[PDB]
Amino acid sequence: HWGYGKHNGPEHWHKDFPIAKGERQSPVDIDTHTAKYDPSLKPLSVSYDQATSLRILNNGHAFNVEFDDSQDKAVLKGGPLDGTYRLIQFHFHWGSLDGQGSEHTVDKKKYAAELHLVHWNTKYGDFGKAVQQPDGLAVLGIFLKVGSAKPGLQKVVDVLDSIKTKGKSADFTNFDPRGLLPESLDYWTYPGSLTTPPLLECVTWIVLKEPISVSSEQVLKFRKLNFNGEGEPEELMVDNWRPAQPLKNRQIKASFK
Ligand SMILES: CCN[C@H]1CN(CCCOC)S(=O)(=O)c2sc(S(N)(=O)=O)cc21
Ligand SMILES: [Zn+2]
Repeated sequence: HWGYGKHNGPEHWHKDFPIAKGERQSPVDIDTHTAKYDPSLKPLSVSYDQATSLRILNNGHAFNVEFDDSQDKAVLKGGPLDGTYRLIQFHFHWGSLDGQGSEHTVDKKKYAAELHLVHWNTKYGDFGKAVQQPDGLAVLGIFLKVGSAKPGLQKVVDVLDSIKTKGKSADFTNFDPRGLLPESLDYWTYPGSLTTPPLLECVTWIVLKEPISVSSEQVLKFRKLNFNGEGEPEELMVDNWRPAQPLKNRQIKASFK
């Protein structure tokens, strides 16, 4: 089974999933000097005032927080999109030192971690049907750096010792995602895919320019988790990111001058 080690990491994935060498793969490096400003784009519209969270889980690859998507309650629209996209889950990727951790890079620079918020297009009915189409998903990414603490992240870090190993879950209600966003909403955008297998080419990426700050005691807690199951040898959950792939066919656009 796939993973991030010496014998089953990124350089091996193509043997079971051939699309790994396709024409619109992610992540990539963003060169700020080549990107072109586009004056016809529209501002982003984020409406999370009615969100209902349910549970938190460790899946062997990272940890995820889930929401109830049976009605329009937390949605994303505008920007380069046409239509309405509904929120289903969020997760993170990080490193073993403060100098590495993120998947996307800026003029060759790497940050300590990267946060991903996932949404699907309502015209298709539900989630499973949407991942099989070219314009099915929309993912919003935000960078993390080490400095002062972020108040709204604390409730997540205090529950981690109850889901240490693979297969564990716990109740997690009334959490508000508006507390993890920066001041400004200016961005970059291009067409791509998922960053872990099955690697399907169904995503419209939207990456924010301004990062958020967290303390060293907070990211320390992330590194104490495990990749293995209860009653098995200990392997620490660190360095779970895929590196930069070829641009080829595409061009990147910016909403700011
Ligand atoms: C471990 C498998 N992770 C996949 C599969 N997915 C199904 C998980 C059930 O949750 C609904 S997913 O479509 O949600 C999604 S989004 C991304 S990313 N890193 O944002 O590009 C990876 C994935
Ligand atoms: Zn991700």
